[PDB]
Amino acid sequence: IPRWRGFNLLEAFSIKSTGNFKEEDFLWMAQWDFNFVRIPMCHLLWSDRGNPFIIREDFFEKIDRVIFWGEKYGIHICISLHRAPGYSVNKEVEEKTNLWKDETAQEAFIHHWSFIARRYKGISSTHLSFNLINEPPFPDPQIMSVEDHNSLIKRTITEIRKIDPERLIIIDGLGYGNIPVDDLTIENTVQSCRGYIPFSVTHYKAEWVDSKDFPVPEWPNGWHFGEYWNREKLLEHYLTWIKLRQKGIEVFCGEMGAYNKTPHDVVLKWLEDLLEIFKTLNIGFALWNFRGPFGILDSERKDVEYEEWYGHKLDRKMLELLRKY
Repeated sequence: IPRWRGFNLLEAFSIKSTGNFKEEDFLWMAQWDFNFVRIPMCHLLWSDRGNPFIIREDFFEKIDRVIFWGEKYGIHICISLHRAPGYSVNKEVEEKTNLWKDETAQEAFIHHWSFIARRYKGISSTHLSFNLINEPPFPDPQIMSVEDHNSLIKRTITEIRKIDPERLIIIDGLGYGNIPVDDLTIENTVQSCRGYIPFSVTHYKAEWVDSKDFPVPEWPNGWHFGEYWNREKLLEHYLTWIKLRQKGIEVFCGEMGAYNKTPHDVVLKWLEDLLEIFKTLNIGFALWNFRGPFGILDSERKDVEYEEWYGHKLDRKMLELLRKY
């Protein structure tokens, strides 16, 4: 199958999301030759904080439409749990339980994946894959050991595959999607890495991370938690990732990009280096937004001369960069 190139769509991402995805997103990205979307979902949109086994199945009509649009536009759909019982990197709501340790949270997690597996059974893996959980933390036995992660992921896959043996599963790396998971030699899986290194470029002035002391963005030699990064250091990083292929595991970058307070020249210089490594290493990518601050449209950068695109504002230079690679 061809390398995945595309975007994340965020209409089911937050407790305040409506689940109303835009068919125009699919039409536009198809016309620009992209072939992939990831859909990070918040389980509280169809569940309950008190009872994690609740599923309001009508919500999934919204996701059905997305999967329908994928087939129609030639866009692979990867549906993801951005929040699940006991886990989210999103701080908008605090999980009272810890998925990585809590037996009940884990049963609820599998219960949700089982419902989804049953709903979409018989949609081929060419059209639809499952990304079980977004961005698990760094291992720390106090929260999540490597073995807590691996046992849960294996159990979950086992259940999904009892329902749908051929279902392709995407597994995020540890350390928020940055560390390859070495003991998950499971057939028909992809591990998902990240394209946010270095944070002084991609997350400069980001409100939801502790960014106050980040240095001014620069590339090369951008700063990431005390270390300086260049093209060479990126290359070595992703070269480590693709060793997973020696184990028969594919690799893909499920989120990438830079926020909208970094100067446009720094973003494009960094992005091109990254994209060039990806193309060279045959690593698929997904930009964190299509429309939005990390995206090519309506990104609200104060230093971009936007192009009019059907009433939206298009960053043509960033778009053309993506289409080149």
